Amino acid sequence: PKIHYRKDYKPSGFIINQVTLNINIHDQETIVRSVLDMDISKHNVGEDLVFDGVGLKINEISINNKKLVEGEEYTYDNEFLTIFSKFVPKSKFAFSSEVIIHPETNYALTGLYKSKNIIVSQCEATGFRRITFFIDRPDMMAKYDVTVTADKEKYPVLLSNGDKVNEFEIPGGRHGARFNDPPLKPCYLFAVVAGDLKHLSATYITKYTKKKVELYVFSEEKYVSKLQWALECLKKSMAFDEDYFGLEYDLSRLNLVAVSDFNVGAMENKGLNIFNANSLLASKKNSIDFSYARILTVVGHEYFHQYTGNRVTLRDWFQLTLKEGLTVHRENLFSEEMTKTVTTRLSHVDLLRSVQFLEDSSPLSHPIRPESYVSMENFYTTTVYDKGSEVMRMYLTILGEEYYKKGFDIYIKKNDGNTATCEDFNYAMEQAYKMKKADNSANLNQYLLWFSQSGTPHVSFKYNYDAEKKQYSIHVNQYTKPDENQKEKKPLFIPISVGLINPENGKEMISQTTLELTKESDTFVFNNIAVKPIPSLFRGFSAPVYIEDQLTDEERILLLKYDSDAFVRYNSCTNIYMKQILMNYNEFLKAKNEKLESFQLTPVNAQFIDAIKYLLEDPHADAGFKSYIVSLPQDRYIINFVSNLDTDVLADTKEYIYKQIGDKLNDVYYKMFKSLEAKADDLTYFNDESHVDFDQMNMRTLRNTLLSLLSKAQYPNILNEIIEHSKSPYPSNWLTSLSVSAYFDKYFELYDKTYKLSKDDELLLQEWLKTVSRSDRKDIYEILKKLENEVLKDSKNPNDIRAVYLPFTNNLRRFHDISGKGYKLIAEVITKTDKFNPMVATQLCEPFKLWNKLDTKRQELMLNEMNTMLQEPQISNNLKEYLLRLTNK
Ligand SMILES: O=C(CNc1ccccc1)N[C@@H](C(=O)NO)c1ccc(-c2cc(F)c(F)c(F)c2)cc1
Ligand SMILES: [Mg+2]
Ligand SMILES: [Mg+2]
Ligand SMILES: [Mg+2]
Ligand SMILES: [Mg+2]
Ligand SMILES: [Mg+2]
Ligand SMILES: [Zn+2]
Repeated sequence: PKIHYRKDYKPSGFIINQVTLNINIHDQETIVRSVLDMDISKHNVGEDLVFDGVGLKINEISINNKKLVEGEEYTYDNEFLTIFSKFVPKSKFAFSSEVIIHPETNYALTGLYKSKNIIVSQCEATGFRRITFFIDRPDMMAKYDVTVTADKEKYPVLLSNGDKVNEFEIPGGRHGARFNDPPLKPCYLFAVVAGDLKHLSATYITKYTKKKVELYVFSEEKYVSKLQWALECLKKSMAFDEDYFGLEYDLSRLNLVAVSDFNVGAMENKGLNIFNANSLLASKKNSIDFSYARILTVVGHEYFHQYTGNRVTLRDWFQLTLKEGLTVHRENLFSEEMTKTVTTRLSHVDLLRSVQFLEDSSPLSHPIRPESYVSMENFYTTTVYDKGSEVMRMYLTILGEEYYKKGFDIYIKKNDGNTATCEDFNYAMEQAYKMKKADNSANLNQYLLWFSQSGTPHVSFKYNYDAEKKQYSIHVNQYTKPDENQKEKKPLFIPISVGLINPENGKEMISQTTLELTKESDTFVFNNIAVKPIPSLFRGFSAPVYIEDQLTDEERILLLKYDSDAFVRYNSCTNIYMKQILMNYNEFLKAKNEKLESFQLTPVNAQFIDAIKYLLEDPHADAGFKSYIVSLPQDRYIINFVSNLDTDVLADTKEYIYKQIGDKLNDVYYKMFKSLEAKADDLTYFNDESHVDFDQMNMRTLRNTLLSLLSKAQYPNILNEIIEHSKSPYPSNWLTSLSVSAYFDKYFELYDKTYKLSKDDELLLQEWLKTVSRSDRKDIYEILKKLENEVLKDSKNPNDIRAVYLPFTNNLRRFHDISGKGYKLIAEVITKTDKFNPMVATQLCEPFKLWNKLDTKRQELMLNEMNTMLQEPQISNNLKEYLLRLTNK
């Protein structure tokens, strides 16, 4: 079990200058011939030449056209090809090889594989070595000349990186295409695609050089009608990079390709971006609303990599957050600008503070630049991506837009065409910082701790107001809990975007202000503050921290109603809910523990309920924001605040709070559900795939949230509304009708109706599976067995498996059944999946990430299943390493 250490980075003793590939796809095998034009680097010390090569069948290998002989001159152990140094030339030489691989049976979806009838590659991070021999690491930059051949009837469309420079016929019904890609690239950005693909295309003219760029979007023929939105999103992405960052695409063509079988969302292979079909394809008749934001963000994300990852690439994999954190940040800026809805930023914060905060307080906790790894497939985490994105966003908060753009351009201009490290980016930001502060003594050395220190900081506040002096003080403290990565945690550079709200009229009392907290504690004083303010803290969620605002619920209500910042309003609401949840949770827990025959629960604050009503009834307030305020915080957010969390007690706590609020507001909810119908379900543009209205989609979100609240409440005759909702043309609506009908005897009638609506579109059927999996059904285990027998079967498609099982694992009452039967079920699925796709097997482990935060009985139950999976003799490297880390072995 080889551990790679960040501090051990050393350049290779070799250079690979040119790659010339011939990939010949046949019925039962694929033959890969490769010539590498190589050289000896200045770091060489006479070592053996060792290539990565995993699962390759060697036909021959040669150096300078002399066939090498196994045993005497090289050894191969299915992982490394070692050429003994006595046979390695001392000057420029050619290494060639012919190997056989088998994409048809490559169900792990790394390297070269078959997805339905498409041959497709996935090489990030270390998958190129499953295609041919290489020094498979991103600092080995080379030129590529790639020829693909295949049966012409089965595979008429051939694609790789670069320019297609030849197309030719081959005897026996075959054909070939040659692709030359002269710019240097790392091998993880290599890609090849072969299939019977159909496309949409357009021409984009760049903003400054006025270059014509051909844009192509590809899918299997059945789904070509679902490509239109992706093409629009690509045009939008190109314009945003031009408009915000001044960056234009440099190549003549950009291809996007959807495949059905994909481990993640999409991949930024140079000029040949490859997508999970669920993140590229949509139509209004066959997709839920969520698909439209997903395609926009994933198309944008892969496009933004062309600069932040492709043109400026990574020195080594420890720098992953340099391209992923920065590209997620660029993707989020883009998405916020395109949607023009406050819920876009709120949705990102919601994900961070539930999923990523849980990870950062789990045994898996790591900084955004870890110190070591064993599995590279396990290295791709919400910490590296989403905390990384918040760390890259804090630079923008600190610098402001003008100086951020200046620093970002310094980064691009200095590193374009080269590998880079996190320090290179911090250095570029620091030059901007010196400019903004007007002294070359300023530095961002402390900022680097955001890359090395794991765990979530806690920031807490105390206040003081002197009415006679008109002087206001904010006392701030920061603290990070020690963990396995640092025994002593250092103070970070924390930017705190702040406003001060006048509680009498709701107005801003100071200009835009970002406090720079760089010590364990500091006191920030404001003069000429005419009345005691309510502070608006961490506007926009300006640092990835636990905020302890120390405000009363009365103060939080005033911010919720009258503050200018969407996040602080949403967070104030969140904090009111959390105070209520923790109180009622403890009251329910004590009654359970003490076996009480009677007890009292503290009711929900009536003025809070009044404020929710006030906002809901405001016709000028945002429908998406409204949907957030009527929803309790996510379970995975709540769990960060409770030790030994009893999931039944939490389910009872949530049920009480929702019933308390609904008992007061259900008539408001119903009136709104009806009044929103006309605008929410407007069909004017239903047959225009280019017309996407994020505000309208947010009104549907609000309607479907309200319908869920009313159905759980058994609001009088709400089943009539449910049935009518099932007839809506919009899948978001008619799939909602299935889930909310769970509380009625019509559930299985709607189950069958929506199945019939879904079964003939692959992606819609997966959305149907998720809806079933998520259904609040007491017979959910029996239902899951029915899905297994009738729909899922032995599919190896990750989208199918994830759709059936992951939503169910969020069922607080049923997945965490005290028998442990839910833990048993998902562990059986993980073990079964691990036989053919270890990466996806580790994704299915997600519900176990909180195991040591549950009550002691459920801890034991989860740990038992995890130890059972660890005892499987055939466990993958991925799954073993993951579960060993997660269980603190
Ligand atoms: O789709 C997404 C969504 N985010 C996300 C996914 C997973 C974890 C954390 C964040 N993220 C992609 C990206 O960043 N695209 O730009 C991405 C992610 C992973 C690999 C990859 C694939 C493999 F098959 C591997 F074996 C491997 F090691 C890595 C490729 C692309
Ligand atoms: Mg093999
Ligand atoms: Mg323009
Ligand atoms: Mg995203
Ligand atoms: Mg299928
Ligand atoms: Mg540990
Ligand atoms: Zn990415």
